[PDB]
Amino acid sequence: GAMAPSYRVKRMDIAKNDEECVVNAANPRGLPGDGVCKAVYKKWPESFKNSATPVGTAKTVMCGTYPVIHAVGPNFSNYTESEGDRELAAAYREVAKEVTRLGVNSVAIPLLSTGVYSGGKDRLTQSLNHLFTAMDSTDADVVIYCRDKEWEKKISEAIQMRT
Ligand SMILES: [Cl-]
Ligand SMILES: [Cl-]
Ligand SMILES: [Cl-]
Repeated sequence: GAMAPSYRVKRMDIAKNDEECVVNAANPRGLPGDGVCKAVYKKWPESFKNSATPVGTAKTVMCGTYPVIHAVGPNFSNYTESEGDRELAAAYREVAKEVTRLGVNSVAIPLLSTGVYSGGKDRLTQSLNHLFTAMDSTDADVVIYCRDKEWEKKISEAIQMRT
């Protein structure tokens, strides 16, 4: 565990993270995909061996000794708001179990279902709150990766609000 478990946010490519493992915003089929998933595929392609897993779950595959936790958020184009919200919360709960199982002291996480799976909506607060619900009971340092300057400021504010 981290000596003083923290949350941080950085505005940069999660494929360049400084943590002991990474969460991929995966698709259910283990395909290279788009956005975060395509960056993770370019950096750790070996971790897509048998990475297919259902919505609301996480599946870890090692790239060398570096764990890639493939977390499948719901596509809100397909899910109802209610069922989508349930599956998004479940995906993060499965990430917390994997981060714990791995015994890592840090993890790089993206906001699940906030990009092409957002169904055209701003889901920063929804996704981040599910992330906190799952990760608060873990003792890994969590480093959230985003690309938008306004999202960086809002995520940082939400972290600071609790401190
Ligand atoms: Cl970058
Ligand atoms: Cl997404
Ligand atoms: Cl973003």
